[PDB]
Amino acid sequence: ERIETKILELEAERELLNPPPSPLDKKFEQWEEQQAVEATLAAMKARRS
Amino acid sequence: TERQRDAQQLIAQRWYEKAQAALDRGNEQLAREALGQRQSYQSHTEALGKSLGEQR
Amino acid sequence: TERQRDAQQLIAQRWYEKAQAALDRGNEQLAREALGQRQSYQSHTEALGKSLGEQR
Amino acid sequence: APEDLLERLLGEMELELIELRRALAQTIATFKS
Amino acid sequence: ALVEQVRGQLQKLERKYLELKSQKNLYLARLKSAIAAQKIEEIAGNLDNASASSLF
Amino acid sequence: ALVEQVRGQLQKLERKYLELKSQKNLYLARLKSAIAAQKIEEIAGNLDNASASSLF
Repeated sequence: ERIETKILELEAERELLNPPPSPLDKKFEQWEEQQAVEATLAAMKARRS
Repeated sequence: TERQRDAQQLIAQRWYEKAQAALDRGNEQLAREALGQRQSYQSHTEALGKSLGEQR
Repeated sequence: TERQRDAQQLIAQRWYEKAQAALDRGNEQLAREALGQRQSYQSHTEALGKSLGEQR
Repeated sequence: APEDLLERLLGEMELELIELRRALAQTIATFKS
Repeated sequence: ALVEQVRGQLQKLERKYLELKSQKNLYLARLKSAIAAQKIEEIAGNLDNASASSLF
Repeated sequence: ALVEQVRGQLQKLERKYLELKSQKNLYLARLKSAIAAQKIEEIAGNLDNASASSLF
């Protein structure tokens, strides 16, 4: 318990010193990532067909 | 820096060149995953190319 | 001071350049939120530009 | 000379910022527990 | 009866003791946050406040 | 009865002793991992962080 508490202390600092990207960016990249694969793959299915 | 950019695109190129056969024969699922791996290298490739130009 | 102003507009420019695709395909809601984020950088950009001129 | 105060005051502010910086993690630490 | 009832007191008391300890740090952390934040704005008021800004 | 019961205590106690030893290294390893990872990002924050990057 006392040891594991210190683990959280170090863990809590990383997010503070390295603020996690907001949940905004996650959906945009995921939203964009599907188009990146699909748009690129759209050519894949088109170039071969 | 120039060499690394060329090497990274080749890795994606091999995946892309390989992906041609993976998509071939109708086995789309193999191609689906393969291109997803490529995007990781593509993002790195773009960053270096911008760095090369400004260094000029 | 000049460098910071250029950097901030680029951040908004990437959002604006990205916002072109976000608004694309009819997904307005994504564009709606994106431009709201831009205004925060736009306000900062204007303040610096005024500071640059007076410093001249 | 007020000029030296300007630099010194911010230095004291920086210590408080890190002091507050560390304090926030403590609140986060107990939250996880 | 005495040994049973006395244990119940100890059993109940120990649970309360750790409960207070949990709130001990919570209130201490909040106090420090305000204490640190209390002075910084005071310096800004003594530094930037247009009334008698030592800075400008 | 005394020799039988006392052995049971020893039989049970020994099993617990090694059980704690198994978790001894597990928690020690995790602590070291965070400790090593704690400083490296602090250097990066002191080195790269755009606020007061000593590097750039």
